[PDB]
Amino acid sequence: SKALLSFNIESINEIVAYGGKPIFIGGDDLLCFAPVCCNGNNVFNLVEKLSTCFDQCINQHLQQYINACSEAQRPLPSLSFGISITYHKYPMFEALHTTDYLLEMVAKDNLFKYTLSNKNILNENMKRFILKNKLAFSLQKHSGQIYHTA
RNA sequence: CGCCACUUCAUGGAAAUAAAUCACUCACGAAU
Ligand SMILES: [Mn+2]
Repeated sequence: SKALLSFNIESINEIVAYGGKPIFIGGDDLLCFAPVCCNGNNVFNLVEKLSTCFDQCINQHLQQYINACSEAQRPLPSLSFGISITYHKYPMFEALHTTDYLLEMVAKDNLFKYTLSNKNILNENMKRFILKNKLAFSLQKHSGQIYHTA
């Protein structure tokens, strides 16, 4: 709880420093509106800074857990990011749908899990192959050309 | 001293070799 609190506060600070407007930062969840570029920093610099804030807060508060568990064998807590860049004259609802798709289906690999679970194939060995710690990024121009990558 | 001519008329080697084989810019823009 302490680590997530510190991360939330520093995330609001860093987002407003970059030039972005926070919408909801609490618990383990984040949503923000940021420019493509602002004063020599691009959006991916902001994403990297938020990721580093997450690792820094996890280090500061969960030092016992990292020092005792993750070194033997355990994945550290992680943060997954979904970024969508669109024209200003674009439907907000569809932009948020795209961001949700990128975060859940792609960045969290919930497409794998959902296709497997809808048909009831989700064995434990197949659950071992679920992937996290991903950056899902998409850009829609004024035309319709999409640049997406993970 | 006099007298006097015939013969031979291109073979062998080298017959192309190397460097560059597309480069840069624009890869959609504006209105809707
Ligand atoms: Mn959550």
